[PDB]
Amino acid sequence: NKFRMSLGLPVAATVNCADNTGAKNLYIISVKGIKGRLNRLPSACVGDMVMATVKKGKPDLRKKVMPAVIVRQRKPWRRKDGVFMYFEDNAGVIVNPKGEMKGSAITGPIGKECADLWPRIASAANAIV
Amino acid sequence: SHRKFEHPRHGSLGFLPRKRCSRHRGKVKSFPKDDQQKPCHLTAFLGYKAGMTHIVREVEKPGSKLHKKETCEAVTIIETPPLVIVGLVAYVKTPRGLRTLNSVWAQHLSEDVRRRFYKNWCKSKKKAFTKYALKYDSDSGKKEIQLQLEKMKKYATIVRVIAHTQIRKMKGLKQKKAHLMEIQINGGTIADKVDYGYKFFEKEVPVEAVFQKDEMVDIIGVTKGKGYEGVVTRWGVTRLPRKTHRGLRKVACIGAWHPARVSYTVARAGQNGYHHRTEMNKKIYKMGKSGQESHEACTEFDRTEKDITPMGGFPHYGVVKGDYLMIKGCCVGPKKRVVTLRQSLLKQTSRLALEEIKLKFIDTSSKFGHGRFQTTDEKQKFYG
Amino acid sequence: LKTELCRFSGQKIYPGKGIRFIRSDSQVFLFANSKCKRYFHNRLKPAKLCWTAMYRKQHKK
RNA sequence: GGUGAACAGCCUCUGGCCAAUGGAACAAUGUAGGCAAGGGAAGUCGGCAAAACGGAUCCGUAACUUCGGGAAAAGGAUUG
RNA sequence: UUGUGGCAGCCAAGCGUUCAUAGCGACGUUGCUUUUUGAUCCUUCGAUGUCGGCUCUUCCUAUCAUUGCGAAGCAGAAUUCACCAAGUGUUGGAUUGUUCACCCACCAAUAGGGAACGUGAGCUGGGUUUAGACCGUCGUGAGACAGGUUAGUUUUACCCUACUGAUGACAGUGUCGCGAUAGUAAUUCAACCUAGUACGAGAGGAACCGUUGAUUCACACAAUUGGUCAUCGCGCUUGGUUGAAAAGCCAGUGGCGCGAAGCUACCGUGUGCCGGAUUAUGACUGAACGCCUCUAAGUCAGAAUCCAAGCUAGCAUGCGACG
Ligand SMILES: [Mg+2]
Ligand SMILES: [Mg+2]
Ligand SMILES: [Mg+2]
Ligand SMILES: [Mg+2]
Ligand SMILES: [Mg+2]
Ligand SMILES: [Mg+2]
Ligand SMILES: [Mg+2]
Ligand SMILES: [Mg+2]
Ligand SMILES: [Mg+2]
Ligand SMILES: [Mg+2]
Ligand SMILES: [Mg+2]
Ligand SMILES: [Mg+2]
Ligand SMILES: [Mg+2]
Ligand SMILES: [Mg+2]
Ligand SMILES: [Mg+2]
Ligand SMILES: [Mg+2]
Ligand SMILES: [Mg+2]
Ligand SMILES: [Mg+2]
Ligand SMILES: [Mg+2]
Ligand SMILES: [Mg+2]
Ligand SMILES: [Mg+2]
Ligand SMILES: [Mg+2]
Ligand SMILES: [Mg+2]
Ligand SMILES: [Mg+2]
Ligand SMILES: [Mg+2]
Ligand SMILES: [Mg+2]
Ligand SMILES: [Mg+2]
Ligand SMILES: [Mg+2]
Repeated sequence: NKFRMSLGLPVAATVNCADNTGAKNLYIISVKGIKGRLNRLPSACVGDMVMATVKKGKPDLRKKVMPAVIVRQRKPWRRKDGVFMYFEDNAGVIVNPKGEMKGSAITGPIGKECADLWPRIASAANAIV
Repeated sequence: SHRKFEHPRHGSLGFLPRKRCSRHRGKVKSFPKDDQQKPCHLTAFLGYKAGMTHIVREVEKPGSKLHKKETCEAVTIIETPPLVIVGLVAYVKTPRGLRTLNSVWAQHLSEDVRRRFYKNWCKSKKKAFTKYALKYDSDSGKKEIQLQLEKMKKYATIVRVIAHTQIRKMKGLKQKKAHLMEIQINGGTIADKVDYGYKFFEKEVPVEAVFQKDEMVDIIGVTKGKGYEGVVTRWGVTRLPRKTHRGLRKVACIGAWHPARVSYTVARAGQNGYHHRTEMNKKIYKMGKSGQESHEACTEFDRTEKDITPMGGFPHYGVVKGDYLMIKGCCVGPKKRVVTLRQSLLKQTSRLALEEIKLKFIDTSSKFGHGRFQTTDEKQKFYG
Repeated sequence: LKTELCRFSGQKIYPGKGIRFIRSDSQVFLFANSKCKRYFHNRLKPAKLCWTAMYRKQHKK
């Protein structure tokens, strides 16, 4: 499966919504598959599927939790190649529980270990890198 | 008054007490079991922790994402001059445990080991083993030596050899006196172990005899010393809020009103570091034997003629001129610390255990600072 | 071996090292170390820091 | 005296001092002061503490209002 | 003490589409427990610091999950009842000063409990519990409120012990060992293949082995990335000051950019364990009882269990070989 990479997005984080659904801004509230430990805030990385509400966006998307997938994070992370790769902005995309891209396209690069892990965000991405 | 919320314990109780180790050399507390059918061989060795570098290798692991992919790994270098076998011990089993049946020492003994027997060598008359050396220039002394050997052949169940490193072929240390230990022989019958030792007195055993490639070993040695260091650091307890009277970095409740005592399991402030530890399943990637083309860091892929020592020498240690091991992962103790390599105790069987390593590159850039070249001659040709 | 070339000092990265920043315009900068990366983020111009290979080849040194 | 709007702060001259028990070392915990990757109140009773803003020139300045205010509102730009 | 609170039995009228007992189980009844409260007033009023949260540890089983099992109104998936089990786990948050409660989300699970309703010379002082003040009802009033509101000091350890670490005397001194005993640490999940298979009319729909990672925890390490600066290392720069350039210096570290080294981080890395005894249960041979029978005698398989193996200390005022 996927390897382990630096966790960068705690809860209450606020990420760009990099797709053509209309939402401008996701808001991380909780992460799939995470088991906690006293006081430890759940954290997301590239490829982790989170729950997120929209705080600034289309009126008909707001006020409801929705599965997102993080595609870009600014915290560095060490590849299994040696290189510490990262991005310029925190950003994720809406998905449905079965991992489908709700929208149609993703604006900009997406994490390589995000596209390879989600079979549809890979096709909706324009440039994997 | 249960706990509102649980959380797993801080610190392990399986590693107490935490005092200074009473031994600078990492002692072995158990040796691999004897298998009389395998031919006689050793089961430990002494190396010295030189420093760390990294590699990139080509993974062979079906089912992993890393398969046919290059991975970058840290590895630690152990400069590892051949031991000298200068003794022989027999151990005989009792209802109590093991007793030392008897012991035999070599006729010539190096200048540097016989310093191991003094707390003040220079002012001493150096007489250690002088009147014992003379048990080899007479018929009666030779007689009683062979009598000691027949005693050990005829009773002993466990045979061990006293070996010391040649500390002096590592000029990097400023240390003249040797380190010395028993390595327990394995395999063969007891007469074959005694033969293997006595045949091989006073001669040097190279680390290729002890270990092989790709084999997992354990490394045993004393950690770094970090001084008298408090609870948040030593035990890992979370810190208290900023706004507390009389300090933050402490355990708030050190126990209930009853028992009216402080438990051994509460976290207290005391010595951190310089402990004894064994850390198993560290793999072998490469043995560098001084005097063969395996010693330089030229793989079959890279060919830049460089030795293992990084530019400007290993920090705090110097330049590796001897034999060496190159093991995956970290190593206990700071630089210049002696580490006991010991054969594993399990039956290594996994795909990781069987996995064969072949490098493609060894970082050699000066580990002192952000290194950027491989070799002095390349830095020179780059500048002019 | 396969070398890389840093895009702020124009010097050659060796395997197992180097920090690749992936800018939102989808283009890849491969810094060499901390110093190059911090000058890049501070928006310094490589061609006018004296120690860079781009400066040096520009002025033909 | 200098900088500065200035009896602000920061440095200097006249004048006055080095009086506050000293020596060695850099362990925890403290007290006073800093800095931190990704996130930015999720900590907490409570944004307590700290950070961010701050001078000046130019522009622009809303609801409300006792029509006097709000007002340095907000939001911008420049500075050697 | 145990009415009250919680927890478990016996009986079996009925529910459970036919069928008291798969799962219930009314009418009665037998208890257990001592986290509530009631009752008492035995100790404490020349003072035992009084709610809660934070922190940290230990312990209990009346077991929520996890390991092995038994039963079913068990076809598969799920689920319900019970068994040995307390080894491991039990979360982030909105609201409330709250324990309690209630929601959102993740999760294998968000079970319940004690330790002077654990824990104030450990914090906090939100609540409460003085003096200020306000409202509402009562009082003619001084005032009252088990009504709501707002502001309201948190003192000492240097003593003994416990504990965590540090030296150390007791056959001269030094190496190399033994190992009594004490501690003990590993936990969990997912993905692929099995498999859209077994089962099932269809709907749905598994698991073992294997392979790859991951969670929680532990112990180390610093090559790589990140963090750190008073290397006052280099540079830039404000105000001043040395007739001036050069070189500095003063502003308790003047300020900024970078900054090796050292330390360091699930923010980086590496590793984490092998035999036997056995429980629950299923059984073998075989009686008592010509048959049957896992039990009476004798045996077997058997688990996150246990004890070792391993790992840590080994002044146990213990011991061995040798110089
Ligand atoms: Mg908490
Ligand atoms: Mg409690
Ligand atoms: Mg609990
Ligand atoms: Mg640590
Ligand atoms: Mg206080
Ligand atoms: Mg270095
Ligand atoms: Mg750095
Ligand atoms: Mg003026
Ligand atoms: Mg003034
Ligand atoms: Mg920060
Ligand atoms: Mg808040
Ligand atoms: Mg909270
Ligand atoms: Mg809050
Ligand atoms: Mg609140
Ligand atoms: Mg404030
Ligand atoms: Mg206003
Ligand atoms: Mg009762
Ligand atoms: Mg009752
Ligand atoms: Mg009373
Ligand atoms: Mg009293
Ligand atoms: Mg008291
Ligand atoms: Mg029980
Ligand atoms: Mg107390
Ligand atoms: Mg108050
Ligand atoms: Mg009052
Ligand atoms: Mg009142
Ligand atoms: Mg024990
Ligand atoms: Mg550094």
